Amino acid sequence: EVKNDDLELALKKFKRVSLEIRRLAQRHEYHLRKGMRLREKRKIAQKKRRKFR
Amino acid sequence: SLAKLGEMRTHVGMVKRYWNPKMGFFIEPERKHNNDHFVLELQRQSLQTAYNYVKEVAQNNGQILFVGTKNDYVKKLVNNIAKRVDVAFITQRWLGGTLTNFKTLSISINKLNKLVEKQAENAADLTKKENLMLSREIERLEKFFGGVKSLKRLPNLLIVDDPVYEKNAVAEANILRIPVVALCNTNTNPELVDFIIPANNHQPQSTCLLMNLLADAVAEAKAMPTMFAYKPDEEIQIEI
Amino acid sequence: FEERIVKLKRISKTTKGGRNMRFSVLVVVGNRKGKIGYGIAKALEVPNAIKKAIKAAHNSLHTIEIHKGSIYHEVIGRSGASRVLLKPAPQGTGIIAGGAIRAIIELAGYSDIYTKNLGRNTPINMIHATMDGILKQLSPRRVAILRNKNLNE
Amino acid sequence: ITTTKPIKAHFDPVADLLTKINNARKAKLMTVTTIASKLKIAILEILVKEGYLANFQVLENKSKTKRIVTFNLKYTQRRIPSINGVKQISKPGLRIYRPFEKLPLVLNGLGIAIISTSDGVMTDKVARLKKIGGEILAYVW
Amino acid sequence: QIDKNGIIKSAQLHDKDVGSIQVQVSLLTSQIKQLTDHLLANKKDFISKRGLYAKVSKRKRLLKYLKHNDLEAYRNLVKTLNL
Amino acid sequence: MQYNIILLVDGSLSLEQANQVNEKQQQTLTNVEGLQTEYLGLKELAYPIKKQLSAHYYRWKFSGDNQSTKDFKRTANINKQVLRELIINLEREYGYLASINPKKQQLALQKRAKYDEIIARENNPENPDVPVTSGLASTQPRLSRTEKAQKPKEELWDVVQKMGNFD
Amino acid sequence: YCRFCAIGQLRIDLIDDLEALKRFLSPYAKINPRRITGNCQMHQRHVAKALKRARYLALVPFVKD
RNA sequence: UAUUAAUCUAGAGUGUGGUAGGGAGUUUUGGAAUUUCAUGUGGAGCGGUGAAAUGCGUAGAUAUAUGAAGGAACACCAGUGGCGAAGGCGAAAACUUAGGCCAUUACUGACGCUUAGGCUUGAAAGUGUGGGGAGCAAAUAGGAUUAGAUACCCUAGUAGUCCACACCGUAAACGAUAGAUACUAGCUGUCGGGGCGAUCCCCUCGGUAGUGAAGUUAACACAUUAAGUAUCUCGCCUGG
Repeated sequence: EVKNDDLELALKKFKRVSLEIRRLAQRHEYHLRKGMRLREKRKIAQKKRRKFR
Repeated sequence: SLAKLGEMRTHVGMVKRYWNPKMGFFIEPERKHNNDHFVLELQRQSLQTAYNYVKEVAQNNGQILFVGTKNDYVKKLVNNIAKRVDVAFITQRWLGGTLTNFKTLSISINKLNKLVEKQAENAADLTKKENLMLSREIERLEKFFGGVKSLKRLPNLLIVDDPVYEKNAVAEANILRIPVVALCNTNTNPELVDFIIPANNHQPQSTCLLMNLLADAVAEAKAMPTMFAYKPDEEIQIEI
Repeated sequence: FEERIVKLKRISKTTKGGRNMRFSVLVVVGNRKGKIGYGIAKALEVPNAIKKAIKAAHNSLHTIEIHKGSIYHEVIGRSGASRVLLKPAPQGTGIIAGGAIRAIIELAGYSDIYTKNLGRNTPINMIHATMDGILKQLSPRRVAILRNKNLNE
Repeated sequence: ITTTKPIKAHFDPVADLLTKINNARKAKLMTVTTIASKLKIAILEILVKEGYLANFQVLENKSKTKRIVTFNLKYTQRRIPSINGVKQISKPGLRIYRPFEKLPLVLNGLGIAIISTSDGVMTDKVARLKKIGGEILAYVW
Repeated sequence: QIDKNGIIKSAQLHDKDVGSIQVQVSLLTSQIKQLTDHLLANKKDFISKRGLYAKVSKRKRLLKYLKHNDLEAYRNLVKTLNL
Repeated sequence: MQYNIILLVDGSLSLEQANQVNEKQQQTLTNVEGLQTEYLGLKELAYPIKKQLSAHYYRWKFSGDNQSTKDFKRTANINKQVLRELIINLEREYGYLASINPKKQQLALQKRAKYDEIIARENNPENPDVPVTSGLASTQPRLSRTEKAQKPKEELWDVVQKMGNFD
Repeated sequence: YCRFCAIGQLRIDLIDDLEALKRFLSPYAKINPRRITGNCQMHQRHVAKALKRARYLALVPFVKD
């Protein structure tokens, strides 16, 4: 994930990218299950269909 | 004439994809562009039935109400109804029970009138904070009783601008034995009103016409000049 | 307008300290002319709850037809899963029923009836089920007129 | 009356009749369709003769093999349907056969029973009079 | 590879009959052989094992009917896989 | 059985070795043929895929017997000159509808939509208009006619009037 | 904004409509969900398979731009 | 009620045209990333929770960057989901390919469905054999809050987890909803088919879901896939 815009604007655009990577890769330090993975996929689908629509 | 095709300039149209099976009778099914269109002939026949029934009720000399609970359009319509024929009417909040429960509301409106009479008789006999509280209470009673304060007796017949918009009115009318006249919409249900008329409130061409003709029925019943119900196309009161 | 009571339910709602006792009552109103009306209400004490239930019941009065004044067709009434079965008793076998069932049957103007209450013994749903069972019966005239065949046989 | 589409066969035809009629009165429908048997056409005709349901049309496509029937439900001027809920008596696995001595009268002389005794569909009164008993098919009152 | 049309035009009884009980049982037997090769190649195919049982016992039902109703209708059908 | 093959050659090497890869893969397909020899030039590979960071893209679309796939994949993976050997068949699911000429309007209007940046178009890439004629061709026909008729029945008109009169 | 029912090709494979497949692909080498693409989802799931193939084919990086 | 004969299919299903899906199993490949190995550097920390601690570490640990071996599963794509006999399936691909979907007029022509008997599968754990322990982790070892504590947590680590023959043939096997047949709105929203159009906003019929009419239920709540409507069948609950 490269971000090259300016001296500081590159990091301003990289803020969202870093947030996305942190939220995506945070699930490799605790217990999880594949059925629960599909469960949480459905849950986030419902969340984005109700709030983000 | 009486809900003639011309009088409804363009009253067809409603929200996208909301229609009951037995509302497929008075309102044709979903359009290619997702619009429930209100038919004209069935509107005319239903309004003819409602017109004759309200005419014979007025011959019976019962008490009626023209409901203007809606913000501006129907409120102005019922104001015109009242200025054309003198009749008790409700424009503010139709309370959740004012016909099945009206005893403690009769005493409430009597307290209101008595307090106004006393204030007319009174001229600053107390501290002004108590007068401020007096006006406070008067306006508190007005903001709930502002619609229902002109009738001292239960109505023998009532009209409705929308069956879902007047749930309290239709509920209190079904508690009693008075028939209901309403302007049903395709999102409403037709198993609730004693006189189902496919008149749109979103499209004003139907509701304005029906309010004017309901006024005119009791106007001609009272032997006074009649404004509408004989014109091929009445006043175009299209709301913006 | 007898406004006869059938059962009072001892109830209490928990609140911030103590328990508010607002025991409910259920009454049946009739005027010896076949009029029937059931009403359930509640208040702090007995008289207020009784008066409220009386008003609620008398607000709607219903009369049922009498022909061969038993439940001339076997029928079981359920209101909230309470079995109350009424079956035709001949006019010379004598009335055999339960107390609440006897009250409901005799208030309607009927005669000897073959009744049977089942399962639960909570009188509120007993009265509701008995009312539903007795009031859902159709008259011979009803089918005689609704059907094209005028003869009722 | 051309169907323009053939209906799908049920597990049993009398239960198809019951389901179609009950869902028609439940969905506020006035026309019902069912298979066409000599027994079933006879039962529909005898139901019509006793004022329970309206006109019936037997529809044959190219042979008696593919035959159905579409019948309207009776609706009195009071908007009350004459069909108070049809029921079957000749139930698959619950085939109840009553002799002439065991022919009953429906809810104490209010309803009509359909009895095919020995030659065809017969109403309750004629079945008692004909001193012949047999199968009881359906109950409509 | 399902043998969709090939097995159907073979055992026809009449001029135009693409659903003949004979051709239904022929299709069922062809699919049973194919799904048996499937099962021996794939021992852990549970869905296909269930489908194979369904097909084979429906073939048994169809054979029972074809013997029950008309002799000639299964006089030309004696090729059912056995032994 | 429909078949596609995508070949990726070893690294950023010259197109001559890409043609050598073509020749090598020619003999791998024993008798099932129909392939078309096309090249997509040199395209980079973003992440290290097997050992390389770029390749030359080739596609061969044959059809026929489906047994000449496993051997192709193994001989192309064993050979160092190929890094991707991919073969596509029915497990890839797509459309080949017999009635595709009614979609030519879509063919023209999406290319118009992809060229919506010109002023000469009024239709947006997502524009609600409902232009379909709603053809069905979805009725199972049957020829039948009535045989009996008895007891005509009628009812009142469907406008409820409570008590019918209040005079 | 569909790109395969709109184009009417109806034929999805590896390399014949790659730009149409990438129309649902963000520059971040990630595909937008159904709630963002809003298409018939036959073509969107075909995009899913085709671009996961592309990641396997190293057309677009796994975790990179 | 059951049988007899055949044409009609209209459910059993079948044909032609199309057809979505991570179905399943078997097979093929790949490395983003970690560990070992290779190059190094570097100074005093790393490891981590509730505060920390066990533990690794001056011999070079943690870190720092890629590369061969290794094996796990394959960020987004992922759907008010699809498929799937519930069970379960998400890098990609192939073989068999089950079943989902309509246009299904056409087609043997009642053949049918449940189904105790029986057959199969039913996650995963664990475990007999052959592997890796790279990574994880039951058991295990330590520190730690509980009055201890085996229980929260953290660190490591054997079988095992992962693969194949597989076994236990058990579940929170959940839609806590047995199947098959015929029918029942609307609407909310995901999907398939045919049809015809730019795609959504088009129709029809279905798969998986919901609010909700009639209908049903003890209410919550089912509601087109019923717990409905009726049928058919099997099994079970007649108190803990």
